[PDB]
Amino acid sequence: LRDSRSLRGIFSSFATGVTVVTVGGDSPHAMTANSFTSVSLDPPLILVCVECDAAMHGSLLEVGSFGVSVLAADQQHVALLYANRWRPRDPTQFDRPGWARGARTGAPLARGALAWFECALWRAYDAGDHSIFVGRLLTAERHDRRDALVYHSGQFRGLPDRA
Amino acid sequence: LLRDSRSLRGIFSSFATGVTVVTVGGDSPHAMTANSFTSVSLDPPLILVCVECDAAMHGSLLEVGSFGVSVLAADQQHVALLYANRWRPRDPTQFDRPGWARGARTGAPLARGALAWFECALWRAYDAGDHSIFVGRLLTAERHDRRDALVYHSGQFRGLPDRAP
Ligand SMILES: Cc1cc2nc3c(=O)[nH]c(=O)nc-3n(C[C@H](O)[C@H](O)[C@H](O)COP(=O)(O)OP(=O)(O)OC[C@H]3O[C@@H](n4cnc5c(N)ncnc54)[C@H](O)[C@@H]3O)c2cc1C
Ligand SMILES: Cc1cc2nc3c(=O)[nH]c(=O)nc-3n(C[C@H](O)[C@H](O)[C@H](O)COP(=O)(O)OP(=O)(O)OC[C@H]3O[C@@H](n4cnc5c(N)ncnc54)[C@H](O)[C@@H]3O)c2cc1C
Repeated sequence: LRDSRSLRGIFSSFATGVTVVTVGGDSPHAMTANSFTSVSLDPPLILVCVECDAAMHGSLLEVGSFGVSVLAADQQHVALLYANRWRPRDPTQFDRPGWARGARTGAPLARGALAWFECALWRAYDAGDHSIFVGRLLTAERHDRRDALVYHSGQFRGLPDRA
Repeated sequence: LLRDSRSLRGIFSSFATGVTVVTVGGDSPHAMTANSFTSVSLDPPLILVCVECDAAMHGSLLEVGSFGVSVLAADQQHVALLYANRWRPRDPTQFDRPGWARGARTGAPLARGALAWFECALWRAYDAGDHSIFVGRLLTAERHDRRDALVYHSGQFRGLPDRAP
């Protein structure tokens, strides 16, 4: 239980979709998250868990709102990039055609995603080495159903789906 | 459209998940199906689940203060359905049947054939609208044989192929 590689392994038995959480503002940023969870319908709430030592932890608190893009299976590379701590953190990357801007927050939203969310930060709860960020939905939108990106047993997987 | 439940649930459904059964032991053992299960922290080892305020498990979790979590394999769809059924028989005797083990630390039922088992002590229960977020500190955790996983996506149950090398 004290071993990270082992415990991460047990955790990996639970399959997930994959998202990219984003902020806009002066210093736009993006990161890959699979801790995304639908929480409540009234009021409409979701949550994500972000490492305390991660840059997005501070950005979320600074900006107070965020975007979420649920990734299709052909967006594995997007998932990989924004999980990469060594990545370019340059705001120019979000001006590329692969990004849309949320109508409500201006947060980057990944084109081709299965779905988009914009949220206002409702609360941030302590949770050990992570914090639980609860967002109240401002906008939400589902796109064409197609194969979904899935993360299971530490592997990226494609989940077939069609309307 | 955010005011419409079916519309919004449809959008939420675009995010695929595995499926668990959350359980308590004690005098009135109980179980419920949950896909809001999420790994939260490694130090200390924490997980969370989101449980409806009006759901019976909401009270059981608070009353008993510890719980089990079983991650379901693809051939356990019927388990997911059963313990998602509000009309289900609620006799505690069912958790004495052979498809269940009892967690050594919590006595919570754990489903045999599951991909993984967790036992947890309730750390905190946080308000979250019509749900509460229950954060559990792990007392035990154990991974079993890798095999096809139960996945819930687009409001459908799916099998996700998986096998040890
Ligand atoms: C499928 C997948 C799902 C994921 N889900 C989540 C999730 O739900 N929640 C979550 O928090 N993460 C998650 N991650 C990991 C996350 O995507 C990466 O950690 C990402 O790079 C974090 O972005 P960041 O800018 O917010 O934090 P970063 O600044 O990139 O920090 C990431 C970690 O690396 C350390 N670090 C980074 N750069 C340095 C540096 N120069 N020097 C010293 N230390 C450094 C940090 O201390 C931190 O612990 C996931 C990754 C994958 C592949
Ligand atoms: C893949 C899947 C994933 C799921 N994930 C979650 C999750 O993460 N969190 C969660 O909370 N649920 C989740 N559910 C639903 C949950 O499993 C069911 O609601 C289950 O019945 C709850 O069990 P319970 O005894 O704890 O609550 P219950 O007592 O069964 O109540 C469940 C709901 O039904 C109502 N209800 C039941 N009986 C009555 C009654 N006599 N009179 C009036 N109202 C009644 C309650 O108002 C309540 O809203 C999921 C279901 C599925 C199929």
